[PDB]
Parts: sequence; C-alpha cells; structure tokens
Amino acid sequence: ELTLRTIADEDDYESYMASAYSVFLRDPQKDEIEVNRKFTELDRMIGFHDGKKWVATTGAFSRHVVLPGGAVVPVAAVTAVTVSPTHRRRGLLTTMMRHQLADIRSRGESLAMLFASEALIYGRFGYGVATESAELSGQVRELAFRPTVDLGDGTLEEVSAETFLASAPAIYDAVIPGLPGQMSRTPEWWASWTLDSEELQKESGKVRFVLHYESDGTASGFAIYRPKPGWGDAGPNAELHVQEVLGTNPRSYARTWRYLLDMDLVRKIKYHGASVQEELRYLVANHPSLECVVSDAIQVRLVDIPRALAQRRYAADVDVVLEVTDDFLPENSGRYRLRGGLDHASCEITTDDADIALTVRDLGSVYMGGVSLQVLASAGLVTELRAGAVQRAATAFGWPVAPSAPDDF
Amino acid sequence: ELTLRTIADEDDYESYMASAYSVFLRDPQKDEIEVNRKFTELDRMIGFHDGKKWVATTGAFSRHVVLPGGAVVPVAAVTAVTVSPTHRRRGLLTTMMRHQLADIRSRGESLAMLFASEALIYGRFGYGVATESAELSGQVRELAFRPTVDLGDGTLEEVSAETFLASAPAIYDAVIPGLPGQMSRTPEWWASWTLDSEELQKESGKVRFVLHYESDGTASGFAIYRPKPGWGDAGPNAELHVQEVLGTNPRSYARTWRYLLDMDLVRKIKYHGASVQEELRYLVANHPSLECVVSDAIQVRLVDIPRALAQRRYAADVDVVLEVTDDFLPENSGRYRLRGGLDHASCEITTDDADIALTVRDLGSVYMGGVSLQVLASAGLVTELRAGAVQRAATAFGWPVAPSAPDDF
Amino acid sequence: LTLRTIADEDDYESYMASAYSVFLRDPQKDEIEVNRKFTELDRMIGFHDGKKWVATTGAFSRHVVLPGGAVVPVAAVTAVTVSPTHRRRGLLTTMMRHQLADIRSRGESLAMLFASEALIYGRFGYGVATESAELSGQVRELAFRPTVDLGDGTLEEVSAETFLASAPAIYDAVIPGLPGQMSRTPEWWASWTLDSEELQKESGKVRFVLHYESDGTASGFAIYRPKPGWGDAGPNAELHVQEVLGTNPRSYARTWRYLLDMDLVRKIKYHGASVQEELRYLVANHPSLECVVSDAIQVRLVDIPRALAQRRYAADVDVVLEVTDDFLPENSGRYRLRGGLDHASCEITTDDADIALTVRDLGSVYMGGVSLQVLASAGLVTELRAGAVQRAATAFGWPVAPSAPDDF
Amino acid sequence: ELTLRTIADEDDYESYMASAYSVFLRDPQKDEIEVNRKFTELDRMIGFHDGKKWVATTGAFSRHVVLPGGAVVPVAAVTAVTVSPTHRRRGLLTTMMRHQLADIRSRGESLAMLFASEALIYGRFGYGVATESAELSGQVRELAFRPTVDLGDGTLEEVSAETFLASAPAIYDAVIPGLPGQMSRTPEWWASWTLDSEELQKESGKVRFVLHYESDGTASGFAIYRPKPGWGDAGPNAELHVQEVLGTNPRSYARTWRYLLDMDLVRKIKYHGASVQEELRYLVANHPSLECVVSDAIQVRLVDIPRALAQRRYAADVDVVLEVTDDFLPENSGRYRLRGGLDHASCEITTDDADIALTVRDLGSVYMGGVSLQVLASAGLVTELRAGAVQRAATAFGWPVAPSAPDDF
Ligand SMILES: CC(=O)CSCCNC(=O)CCNC(=O)[C@H](O)C(C)(C)COP(=O)(O)OP(=O)(O)OC[C@H]1O[C@@H](n2cnc3c(N)ncnc32)[C@H](O)[C@@H]1OP(=O)(O)O
Ligand SMILES: CC(=O)CSCCNC(=O)CCNC(=O)[C@H](O)C(C)(C)COP(=O)(O)OP(=O)(O)OC[C@H]1O[C@@H](n2cnc3c(N)ncnc32)[C@H](O)[C@@H]1OP(=O)(O)O
Ligand SMILES: CC(=O)CSCCNC(=O)CCNC(=O)[C@H](O)C(C)(C)COP(=O)(O)OP(=O)(O)OC[C@H]1O[C@@H](n2cnc3c(N)ncnc32)[C@H](O)[C@@H]1OP(=O)(O)O
Ligand SMILES: CC(=O)CSCCNC(=O)CCNC(=O)[C@H](O)C(C)(C)COP(=O)(O)OP(=O)(O)OC[C@H]1O[C@@H](n2cnc3c(N)ncnc32)[C@H](O)[C@@H]1OP(=O)(O)O
Ligand SMILES: [Cl-]
Ligand SMILES: [Cl-]
Ligand SMILES: [Cl-]
Ligand SMILES: [Cl-]
Ligand code: NA
Ligand code: NA
Ligand code: NA
Ligand code: NA
Ligand code: NA
Ligand code: NA
Ligand code: NA
Ligand code: NA
Ligand code: NA
Repeated sequence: ELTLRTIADEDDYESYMASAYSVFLRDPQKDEIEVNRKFTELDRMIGFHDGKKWVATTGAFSRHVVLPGGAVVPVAAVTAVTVSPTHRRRGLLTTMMRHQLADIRSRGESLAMLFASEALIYGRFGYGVATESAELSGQVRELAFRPTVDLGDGTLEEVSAETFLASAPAIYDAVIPGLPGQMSRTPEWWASWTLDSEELQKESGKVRFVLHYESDGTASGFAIYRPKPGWGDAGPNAELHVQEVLGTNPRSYARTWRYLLDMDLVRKIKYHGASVQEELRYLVANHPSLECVVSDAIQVRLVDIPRALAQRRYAADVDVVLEVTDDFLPENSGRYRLRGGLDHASCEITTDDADIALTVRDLGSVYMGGVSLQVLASAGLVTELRAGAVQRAATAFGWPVAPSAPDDF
Repeated sequence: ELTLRTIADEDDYESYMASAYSVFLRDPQKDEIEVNRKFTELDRMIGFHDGKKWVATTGAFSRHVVLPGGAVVPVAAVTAVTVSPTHRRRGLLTTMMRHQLADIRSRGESLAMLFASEALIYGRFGYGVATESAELSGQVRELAFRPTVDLGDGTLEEVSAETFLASAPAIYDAVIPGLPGQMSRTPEWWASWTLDSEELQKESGKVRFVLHYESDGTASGFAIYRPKPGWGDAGPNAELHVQEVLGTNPRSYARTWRYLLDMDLVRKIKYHGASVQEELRYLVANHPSLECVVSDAIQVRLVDIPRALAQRRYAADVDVVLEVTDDFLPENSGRYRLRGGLDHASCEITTDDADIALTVRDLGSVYMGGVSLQVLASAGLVTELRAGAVQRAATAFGWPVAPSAPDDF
Repeated sequence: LTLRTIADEDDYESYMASAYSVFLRDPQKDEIEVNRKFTELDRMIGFHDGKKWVATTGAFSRHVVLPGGAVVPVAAVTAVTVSPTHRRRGLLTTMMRHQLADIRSRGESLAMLFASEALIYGRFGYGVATESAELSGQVRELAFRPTVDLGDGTLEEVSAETFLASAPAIYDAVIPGLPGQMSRTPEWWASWTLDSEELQKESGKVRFVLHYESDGTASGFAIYRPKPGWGDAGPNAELHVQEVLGTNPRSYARTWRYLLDMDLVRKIKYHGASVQEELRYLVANHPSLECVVSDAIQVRLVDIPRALAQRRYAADVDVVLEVTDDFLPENSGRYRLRGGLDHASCEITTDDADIALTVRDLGSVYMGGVSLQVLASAGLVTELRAGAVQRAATAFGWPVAPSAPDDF
Repeated sequence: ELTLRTIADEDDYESYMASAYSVFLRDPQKDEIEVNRKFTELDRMIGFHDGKKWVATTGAFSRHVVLPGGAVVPVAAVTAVTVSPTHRRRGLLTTMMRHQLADIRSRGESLAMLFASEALIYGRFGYGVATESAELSGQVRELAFRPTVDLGDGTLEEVSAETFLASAPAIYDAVIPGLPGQMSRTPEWWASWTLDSEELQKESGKVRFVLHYESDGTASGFAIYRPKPGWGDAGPNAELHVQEVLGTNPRSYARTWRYLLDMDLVRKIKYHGASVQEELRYLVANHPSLECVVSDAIQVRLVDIPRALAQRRYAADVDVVLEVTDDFLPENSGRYRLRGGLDHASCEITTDDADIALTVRDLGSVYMGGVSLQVLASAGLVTELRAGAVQRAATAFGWPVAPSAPDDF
C-alpha cells in the first residue's frame, strides 16, 4: 500500500518535511524549512507515501566538498532520513538507500556524505565514519595565547548579516581548499548557515557577525557567534557560543579569537564542531585550559570507488592493491590498484596480488585522512596481505591537516 | 642561604619526597614512596635546601622510550618538580631546569619527557606538548562491537599480581615497539604500576589483574582494572576503572575488552589515559557511545637536537633544512639538515638556506607524530621559508600510529 | 462577604481568574474555555467581597465506576481556593458545609476530589481512597516477558478528531473493570485531549495513537507527548504518556510496545497510572519500571447506606458498623452492611456493633484501595467483635485496585 | 574441568565467600562472613570449583516463613548466587538451580524465597515476584500524625545491642504471625541483623537500638536505626536511617515512630524495606508527606505445589481448578483442585475441568497475597478458562495485610 516517490510540489514539500520533523519528535521549524527549500531539489527527495501521508523520507543535496589536496568535487549531501514509528524495522530505510545510492551514482557523484543521529545506522550500507569534530570550550580567563602569537594590526567590526554576507563568502572560498571536508557555500547555503533560527535563540541569543579587516581595509577574517548572558554568585558569567571563526592569515585568525575571548562580562566560551586539529588548540599558552570532546562527524560512502580514489591527493607516494568488498552493493567489489601521491592519483581494476583486504565502509573511513588505516589493521578490521603495505598506504591516505566537519545538513 | 644539592641518603630521600607531597597539598603516600625508591637514582634528584628542609625539588628517572619506527632510546623521565610556597616565583625552578638539562645532556640522553600539572609551566624551557591522551568512557550496554570483530578462541583468568607479573611483561615488550611514546618497564617499574595504592582504592576498589590466553595456552593479552560497586534507582550501577588493556593480536585485544564490557552488575566503564587512536574506538558499532575527552599528556624537550632527529624514523621521505631557535639554551640554536624516511635518518649543521623556522619547543611538539607541523604553521607558530617544505616535513614527522602516554611518573 | 454562585459568563471568568491566582498561576484561557462546557454555574459557589471573588468551591456532575462495575453519580469537587487575604477564617469550612448539603440534595451518594495538600479534607469527612503510580524507566530496559503476546494488530498516529471517533467506545468498554474511572462525555474528552499550552512547554504537542485489530476494529489507544533531547553519547528523548488503554491484552501490550520501541527515545514516564497497572507485570525485569506512589482520590460518603449498597463486595460480609461523622453528625449511626459479589444492602440497626470507625476511614476503604485491616492494626479503626475486621476488610477489597480518573 | 560440590571445611568456606564477594565487585566483609557462618549449613552451599578456586556459588539457608493465616513453614532462603565473569553465560547458574531445586524438594521444603540483584534472572526457573517493598521517606517536620492517633503512655530507652536482644525477639515473635513474608529469627539470625556492619556505618552512623515499654514495664516495641549527622545553610539537617520498627499494639508502634520523628537536629527520615501497606503510611496527617518508592522484594518458587497451597489460608472461600505449567520443574505441571478459605486448605491433582491456566512463576507471584491474579489475567499472563473463576480465586489468594520483606539474606 506504499508508494516510493519524490516530492511533487510545494504543498507536498511541506507535508514531507513535516513528517521528518515529527519522526525527530519536533515541531516543524518554519524558518528552517523555508530557507532550506531554496537549495532543495525535489527530485532528490524520495520517500514512502501511504496515500494519506509520508511514512518515510530520504533526501540529498547537490553539494561540493574539498578533498585532501584541495580538489572540490561533487558530493551527495544525504539528508532528511526518517521512517515513521508505525513503519520502522520493515526495511524501508534499506530500500531507500538502494534507490538513493543508485541515483547518486547516475548523477556522476563519486561519493556521499552525511551526519548521523546514531552512527551505527549506516555502516551496513557502506558508510564509514571519516571525520571527527571537537567541542572546544573553556574559561576565557584561562585561554591566554603563547607570547609569540602575533595578533597583527587589524580591526574588528560587528556587522549586519547583509554586511557579513558581502565579505565572508570570499574569505571562506579562499580558506577551505586547505581544509578537507569543508563544502562549497552558494548564497542559498550561506542564507541557511546565517539564519537567526528561533531554536538556537532559545539556548543562547540572537546570532552575531564579526568581520576582521587588515590595516589596509581588506576583510580577512570573520566570526559567527551567539551570546548567552548570565550572572553568578561573584560577578558576571556570560557564555559565548561560537558557530564559526575563519581567517585568511594567522594574524586575522588569532585576532578574531582574541576579540571573542576578551569580551567583557564573558567567562565561558564554547566552539561546537571545531576541528580536532583546530589552530586555536595550539595558540593557547596552557593546552588543557581548552577542553576538547571528540565525536563522530561525517560518514563517507564511496559510490564510484576508482574515481573517488583518483580525485583526492595523497600525503606521500603509494602503490597498493586493495581487495575491496562492498557488502551492500556487491557490484562494486573488486581488486583496485591505487597509485598516488602529492601530484597524482590513479585507480583501476588489476589482477595482480592484493596487498590489503578491506570493506568499502573502512575504505570510506580512511578516505579523508581522519582515521588511520594502520590502526584499523591493528584493530583487525582491515587485513594486511603483503608485509609493509599498510604502513605506506596508511601514511598516503593521511593528510597533514585533519578533515573537519562542514556546515550541517 | 640555599644549597643546590642531590639526595644524600635514605632519610634525606624521605624528607625530599615529603616536601614534594606537601607542595602538592597531599600527605606523603608511604606505599608509593617506598616502591618508587627502587628505581630512583639519588644523584638524579636535585633541589634546594635551606639547611633545615627541602624548599624545592626536581628529579629524573633513567628510562627508555619507543620512538616512531620502533627504536627504544634512553630518555630522562622528569619527575618531582616542586618549589615551596615560601620560595616560589624567585627563579628556583628556572635554575633547577638549567642544571637538569645540562645533566641530561651529559648522561647521553637526547631528550627529556614529562607530564605537567599545568602545561604552561614548561614551554619557556624548550618543552613542547607532543602527545595527547583520551579519557574513553561509556555505558557498557551501548558498546557492542561491529559484527565482523573476531573475538577468537581464547580464555580469560583473574590472577594474582604475582601471576600477572609472570606473563604481562613479555606481552608488553612485544607490543610497545608499535606504540611510540610507551616506555620500557623493568620489574621495578612494574611493581609501581601494579601497586594496589591506598589512594586509588578510595576512589574505586582493589586493583585486579586479567590474563588472556590463546587456545594453546599462550598468554597473549592482559588487563589491569578496578571495580567501583554501585546501585541505582532501577538496578545495579557499578563502574569499571580500566588502567590498561593490551593484546598481541586483534583477537586477544578485542576479547579482553569484551570480558570487561560484559561483566555483570557493571553499567559504566572508563579508561583514563588511552590513545586518541585507541583500537577500541573503532571496534565499537556506534562510534559516539564511547565518549572521548582529549588532553595533553607528554611534553618533549629535545636536548641533543641532531641526535634525537636521527634516532626516530619518518613516515615518508624528507629532506628539509630547519632553522631551530632554542631560547632557553641558545647554544643549541642552529640550522640543521634533516634527511629521513622509513629506513633512515640523519641530521647535521648546514649552511644551505633554511626551509622552515621554528623554536625547539615546537620541534619537540611535532617530534612524536602527535602534533602536525602544518597546523602549527597555519597557526603562525612555525614559519615556512620555502614553498612546499612544510607539507612534506609535516607528513614525515607524522606516523600512522598516534603516540600515546606511558605509565605515569 | 456574599456566599453565592456564578451568575454569568464574565462572572465565570473572574471566578476562575481568582482561583488561578490563589494557585499562583496565570489564568489558562484554553483550559478555562474548554472546561466551561461541562461546568454548571449553579454548582460553583464562593465568597465575593463586592469587588472580587475571595473564595471558590465547585463540583462537576460526573459518574464513577465502583467495585463491581456499577456507574453512579458523584460530585467531582474542584476549584477550591481562599484568597491569602481571607485565609484561616473558616471560609473553606463554610463552603464545605454548603457544598456537602448541596451534593446530598442532588442525590449523589458521595463526593470525590484530588487534593493539592491531602491533609486539608479529612476534617470534613474525606478519606484518601485511591493511590496513583508514576511509572518511569529507560525504554531499553523495559523488554516484556517472553510469553507476552503482541497479537496481529497495527498502530497509526491520528488526529484528535480521528482519535475521538474511536477512543470513547474503547474507553467505555474498558472502565467497568477499573473502579475509580469516571465516565467521559464529549465535553470531558475535549478537555482531556486539549493540547494545552502549559503541557507543551514541558514536553511537546499532544499526539494520538489508535491500535486496530487485524480486521480493522479499533481496540486500543494512547495519548502521549514527546520531549526531544540529546546526551553526550546520542539521543535522549523522553515520552510523557498520558493514557494507554486496550480492550484485550494484546492491544494493550502492542500499544505499549509501540511507544517503548520508538527511535531516539531513551526514557518514558506515565504519570497517574494504577498501582497495579498491567504494564508493571508485563516487563521482564520488575524494577526497571520505577514506581512512585502517592495519594490520588479522596472519597466523602454523603449517603452512607446508599453508597455502601451501590458497590459490590469481593466476598460475603455481614457486619455492623458504628460510624462517627464529626463534620456531618446527622450521618453518625450504626449500620448493618450485608453484601457480596451479587448483592449489597445497608440500613440502620440496633444490633451490637462489630467495628467502630469514622466516616473518613469508611471513605478510605470504600474503593478497595486501603485495607480496613491495616487501618485497624494502625489503631485508626476499632474492632469490637473478633474476626469482624478480617472479613470486612476482604469484602471491602477488590481484585483490581482503584485508579485515578482524568484530572479535575 | 569444573567440579560441582559443597563447601568442605572452614578454609573452603572463606574461599567460597571471597569469590562470591568478588563477583559482587566488593571486598570480602569479614564481620558479615563470620556472623553468617553461624547459621550456614555447608552441605547447602554448592558451587563450581576449577581445582584452583571457586568460579560459581549458590546456597540456601534453612529458614521458616509466615504465610497468610499465620502458619510458619520451612523455606529455602536462597543466597550467595554468583558466577565468575570468566565462566558466565555458559549455564553454570542453570546447572546450580537444577541441583538446588531438586535438593530443596528432597528436604521437604515446599517453597524457596530470594531477593534478586536483578529480578529478571529467576523467572526462567519458576520464581515469581510475590512481595514488594517500599522506601518510605520524608521531612520529619511534615510527618505529624492525625489527631486521633493515640500514643499511649509508654516510655522509650536507648539500649545496648545486648539489652535490645533480651526483649526484641519476643516482641518480634508475637507480631510476625500477622505479617506474612516475615521469617523466624533465631539468636544467630538476630546477631546478623543487628550487626554494626562497617558498610552501613560509612553511609550513616553506628547502629542504635530503642525499646518501648508499656506502663507496667513490659517491652512492647523496638526500633533499629542509624543516625547521619549533617548541617545545612540554615541549621541542622541530620537524617535517620531506620532499619526496623515494630510494636505489639498500635500505641507502642505510633509512640516509637513519634520518638524517632521528633528527635532534635533531625530533618529527614528514611525507612528502607518497609511494607507497601506500612501502618505509618496511614498514621500521617498528610499522606504524600511520606514519599513512597516501590520495588520488588521477595520472589517465591513453589516447589511442592499442592503442599504449599494447602499450607496457607485464603481470604475468602475458593474452589477452583488450576492448570499449572511449570517450565523448569515439569514434574510439577498438572491440574490441581484448590479448596480453601479462612479456616481450611487442601489441594490435589484432579481430572475435573480446569478453571484457570497459569505458569508456576505467576502462581508464586500471587501466593503471598501481594500480586493480584485478576490483574495478571487482565495482563494476559494468566488465562481464565471458565467465566467468573478468576474473580473469586483472586480474592482468595489475596490477604487483608500485604506481604512484606523479611530481614536480608
Ligand atoms: C542523513 C540524516 O538525515 C541524518 S541521520 C537520521 C536518521 N533518522 C533518525 O534518526 C530519526 C529516527 N529513526 C528513524 O527514522 C529510523 O529508525 C531509521 C534510522 C530511518 C531506520 O529506518 P528503518 O526503516 O527502521 O530501517 P531498516 O531498513 O528496517 O533497518 C535495517 C537494519 O538497520 C538497523 N537500524 C536501523 N535504524 C537503527 C537505529 N536507529 N539504531 C540501531 N539499528 C538501526 C535495523 O535494526 C536493521 O538491522 P538488521 O535487522 O538487518 O540486523
Ligand atoms: C615533572 C613533574 O613533577 C610534573 S609537573 C609539577 C610542577 N609542580 C607543581 O605543579 C606543584 C606546585 N607548583 C610549584 O611547585 C611551582 O609553581 C613550580 C611549577 C615548580 C615553579 O616553581 P618557581 O620556582 O615558582 O618557578 P620560576 O622559575 O620562578 O618561574 C619562571 C617563569 O615560569 C612561570 N611559572 C612557573 N610556574 C607556573 C605555574 N604553575 N603557572 C603559571 N606560570 C608559572 C613564572 O611565572 C615565571 O614566568 P616570568 O616571570 O618569567 O614571566
Ligand atoms: C478540589 C480542589 O480544588 C483540589 S485541592 C486545592 C485546595 N486549594 C489550594 O490548595 C489553594 C491554596 N490554599 C487555599 O486556598 C486555602 O488554604 C484552603 C485550602 C482553601 C483553605 O482555606 P481556609 O479558608 O483557609 O480554610 P479554613 O476553613 O479556615 O480551615 C479549617 C481547618 O483546616 C486547616 N487547613 C486548611 N487549609 C490547610 C492547608 N493548606 N494546610 C494545612 N491545614 C489546612 C486550617 O488550619 C483549620 O484547621 P484548625 O485551625 O481548625 O485546626
Ligand atoms: C540469591 C542471591 O544471591 C541474590 S541474586 C544474585 C545474582 N548474582 C549476581 O547478581 C552477581 C553477578 N552476576 C552473576 O554472577 C551471573 O550473571 C548470574 C546471575 C549468577 C548468572 O550466572 P550464568 O552462569 O551467567 O547464568 P546462565 O545459567 O548462563 O543463564 C541462563 C539464562 O539467564 C539469563 N541471565 C542470567 N543472569 C542474567 C542477568 N544478570 N541479567 C540478565 N539475564 C541474565 C542468561 O542470559 C540466560 O538466558 P538465555 O541465554 O537462556 O536466553
Ligand atoms: Cl561495507
Ligand atoms: Cl623554545
Ligand atoms: Cl470523619
Ligand atoms: Cl514457570
Ligand atoms: Na590556510
Ligand atoms: Na564547524
Ligand atoms: Na601491534
Ligand atoms: Na595509559
Ligand atoms: Na478489563
Ligand atoms: Na491516569
Ligand atoms: Na498484628
Ligand atoms: Na531540631
Ligand atoms: Na524491612
């Protein structure tokens, strides 16, 4: 009695997103649904309909992601995955995953990426956790920088969203080629990212925008944050909830952070979704004053295995044969020779002996340089077939800059 | 009125350690002081004495540490650093550091390592945070393993310390060449590590020892843990405080963890001082069920710069000229050419142009592969002088297995 | 001060506003509007000082299931307040005298209420007769015993309107077996299912579930609110359950299982359950469902021989009760109760008494939720003939404990 | 290989109890282990021994229990059930239950009773939760009694354990025939129950004993309690932890409670293990001021079904045929005619048509009058075969005084 189909029109879109919020036990956020519609492609939003309502949903945004080495490649940003409590554990998600992965392949996207409400959901479909994020937090009065940290001669301004959006996109585009995992932001995505959502206001305050300018007036850094006022038994106790800080040079980055850390009335700061190798972690004079809680961020599903492996660059030279088992999509299973380095990458079927045996989820887990292939082999999740192969492959799959979580979807 | 000197005899040793505990605001632990005396060299324990008592202390243990690549080299394990509250902030620590670093150099140790009560203390002497540790914890009923994790056909036994110490040292020696940062354990160090200290008992329970045996009877894994009994509103609520788990193969490691996780009455587990890349993190089916809190562990002070850089191995080939500034010991400043890879390492003074400029503390921070030289350069703490040099040097200084904290000192 | 009833609609608004004010709350417009539709102004009394109401006391005309399944009229006492400017001057005592006389004249044999503070009402002859359980736990610890049959039914999330087309008939069929439950008219259902703003602030919007047999017959329902949440290691939502009922064991168990298996949920809470809620025995691990027990309904017997003759008794009894009614001494007397599963009669007698008790303690045992024998062991009830309390206590019991009705 | 055997001697007893405590994640309590030995029979304490140590335990004490109606019958008080974490989930418990239930049967005990660390353990062996207990607690200043509660004219004395034990046993013996579920206490059991255990001292204070005397000097009530001193921001905040209060008449019960409730410096009282129909619950003027948290207490295993059913008395007349299915002891499965009332009880196999079908665990659950057979039928756990049959049987298996938990074992 169920029909697998895409969103037909705008009313159908409202009904679809309403069902998704209901499965997440939330009232539909009108402001979020409206802004996100502007980068939603209805034919990428599938689900099951019982004739009366949507009982399952699964969607994807057409996005682009930075790989190690700086290439920006199309990626399916999977989103809105739900099944109604009346229809769960009957394989509806499994069916939607089969359809979606086939659709992703046909659109020429070599991989898919998602955040997981519960990480164990997706490994069975070939996804592997590839990126972690850090919640960084501390008492601002304990976060002095090392004495050598140059703050430069720039200035900061608090600006409107409109003024922010006139300079922040150019700053963002200049920085993210060095930050694998970040995704391109069209104006539509910036509108969602800077939305002063009612949900986030309730936990803190209205969103604020900061621009950092060099002494010649060039915008070179920005911050997005929300204040949470507060008072304690001995004085003020406000908290800054930082959404994002970027700078095109070390001085603009350090100076923008110092602006936030030195704000009056503030005693606490928290940066959710930072990099596990966020520069700020090493700027501070006292390392543990910046607490660091690490969790899963992005899972990667490699859809076109040899294409994806050829699209990134590798931290050192590698020539390795990978026996890749794709349990959910066995047509992808194969023996692939990967030849790669800082300046090249190629991958194709080979009949030569395999060096390493691994599943496609674990190949996905190592793909962004955030999980060590050698640790997975030590854990017994990956099998070395030829001596020394994992050593060199693990280093090549790594990268000197940890992957980091993109803006959320 | 102060005399800088070493510990003279056993009574002087008691007085010395008593003053150290007093500065740490603690009653002297008789059991710890007694067991640690057996690997203490009195001539390595310096301090200031006012004629009546010790007013400052600084010591070092002669130890050996695993570097990336597996070499085990002598290291000064710095310990017992205190200055009495009546004599603080008059430069006594600074003076003891000058004496100790000279003594370390003369003994042929190329580097020193320490844990820091407060990490910001030691950077001014050339130490850099090189290793982080993870507190791993979770509800045991949320820590099921991935379906492919083979537990093997081994068995576990709860044993006496004496029985544990007859098999655990051989297991430990076989595993740690793959775990840079771990230190050699003599019988004397094992006696300290396995001490059923009264302090740790108060927070949990008596220390317990587990041995894992292969089906042929070969000891292949071990665990040290303490139970903390407890009851909640709806049933038992005990907590296991894990001190150490090791295995010589993936099955013994996974099986020993499963033994602890499946213990009856237990609801919570915590492993302090794990690796930030602990295998257990990737064995679990649901990544975030194992919470991960990351902090500083070991700081490295390079004492013989070219020797230390030649004693480890590098994850890929590197040929780089480092302009190294040693602020505390300016005689070490110099321009060093590092040539290294998986199979070789050499380092010596050169007059060729420098590729990278950095201080000795930051060279120490990257030395164990736990901090990325590229991130330090992005943070502005290190300066790239020639294009592309940091990229290749950062990868070479890395390693496919994160460094991890040794047993404490 | 004038003791009067509500005179018109604006007077109703002002009366409810003063009552909310005594409870230290802002008047809830949605609740005041819906409850008006089953309010009889002539049953809402109070004191008015010329400028405002300074005391209130009211009753709804309801009907309650007694042990044995009889459904009888009951005064559902409500909206009892005295302003802080006029408290401890006897205003409540006066309203209680008037109201209890009014209840008697309307042919209701008993009154029932919930109490903000239970010690208020004993002095007027009320006794706590029913208790309720807050049942809660981690949903992943609430697996059922292996023999619990979930049957072949299905569940659907439905609108309030769809819910109210099926739930009343399910409710009507179940409650004759649940003494203490009260009849629900459409107006009472509208209040019970109101998506009140105050409950939204604590959790979420109210949701409705219908359970259908494999042939399509609606046989169970649930009312619940979700409270989303996240912890340090994953989701941590809570389900706040308002009511679950089923006309057979399979639909009851399947409906609970639907709630317990909901994704992202980790905690469930059922306020106001029975102390013998079937769920307590379905779960494989008894203490995984925490159980906190408190007072629910207090009973005031207004026509003692009628009330005692209207219920049925779990076993045969022939006992003479010497009843003392301090507040309404016209009720004091010696009554012969003869009763059993299939009969009940009560009348004044001159025969020797077997048991001496107050009207409040007679009310406490009237619903089978408090043991007359425990009250005698406590010294609150006096046995005058050996063996009498044992047999009367069993007769006043019932194999299904009384449970709390919907709020009033 | 493993050997199932009983404890052989006193050293063996020490090792057995030590393994039991170890499985409970506790250090062995020397005080408890020595006092409890005095009522232990070594031939009732079974377990598995691997040649080197005990790896599982299961025992029973020979006790006697009050049934509805006042009869005091032998019961196996099951105790010390553990399986070592090295040997769990291999059926060792099941094998010990198989042996123990046969042993109980042969000793002529008609039933067994236990407390459960986790209640779901024992249903599979035919145990049913039959008695609940209440933690009763509150602010003593909120626990005034109803105005008609007569305190009588007795007096109270604080006494030594020795003086307490000269009067409390006779008070207890006279009261418990009216409290089904209570167990007889020999001098040896009293010694355990009044032990000033070091565990309970750490949570509160040393155990204290109170006697209540009638005007003629007769001891008629007692209390066992521990104080927990404390101070708040606005004055004292001590707590009384009550272990037991009993009296032979309502005045001595009420006066003894009033003595505790009126103690100076106290603000909070807690009574663990009370009856869900404890008289105190009805003495208080404000019912909810005495908070009431209810959980499982005793599980019952009917071993000789027709004898156990004939040993208790029934709250009203009953004549019912029970089709009983006993899963773990199928030798007990059969169709039994129960005829009973306040003054008689008989039970025997019958071929008459059955009225009710139920499992032995649910017959055990209703056996003490603490769980309603009618509610279990409404839940679907019990099946009514002839209309109206459950109604009268449920009333008969009930009792006007709720069963209550005995002293711990
Ligand atoms: C991309 C995004 O939108 C961010 S991720 C959000 C995912 N959605 C949610 O968390 C909202 C609440 N949960 C749901 O709506 C459903 O549980 C989801 C997660 C969509 C799954 O839908 P179903 O239709 O129930 O999945 P289904 O294919 O039946 O499951 C196939 C396997 O996946 C497992 N699985 C699915 N969801 C799971 C879960 N939440 N936790 C644990 N296991 C889960 C099922 O147990 C089954 O395992 P087996 O029986 O093969 O051993
Ligand atoms: C190896 C081990 O034993 C593990 S590390 C444990 C270190 N010991 C403790 O934490 C115990 C309590 N603290 C102490 O005993 C003393 O504060 C320690 C940490 C030993 C330092 O002794 P002092 O004699 O006071 O150090 P001193 O040479 O005077 O300090 C030189 C610089 O180091 C800075 N410094 C020293 N200890 C510091 C501290 N704890 N926090 C922040 N800054 C500190 C001083 O402010 C000064 O900076 P400046 O004036 O040059 O800008
Ligand atoms: C049916 C429902 O609406 C659910 S129950 C909600 C009851 N209302 C509230 O809780 C709102 C806040 N409280 C109030 O409005 C007043 O305190 C209420 C409860 C209406 C009582 O009004 P008053 O006019 O003050 O009562 P009054 O007849 O003077 O009191 C008669 C006896 O009852 C006692 N009493 C009354 N309310 C009490 C209370 N809340 N707590 C303790 N004792 C109380 C008085 O102390 C007095 O005892 P004594 O001096 O004769 O020994
Ligand atoms: C009388 C007293 O002493 C008070 S009760 C104390 C019980 N002992 C403890 O709690 C100490 C910690 N736990 C233990 O020592 C062991 O887990 C106990 C409870 C003794 C069970 O020993 P085992 O040897 O592991 O039991 P075993 O016969 O293998 O289990 C038979 C069934 O009983 C289930 N079960 C046993 N213990 C359980 C438990 N603790 N929780 C949940 N299920 C349990 C097992 O899963 C198995 O189910 P299935 O596979 O047949 O579906
Ligand atoms: Cl896979
Ligand atoms: Cl330096
Ligand atoms: Cl009364
Ligand atoms: Cl059974
Ligand atoms: Na950059
Ligand atoms: Na972020
Ligand atoms: Na290894
Ligand atoms: Na460690
Ligand atoms: Na029913
Ligand atoms: Na209710
Ligand atoms: Na009695
Ligand atoms: Na006091
Ligand atoms: Na007790």
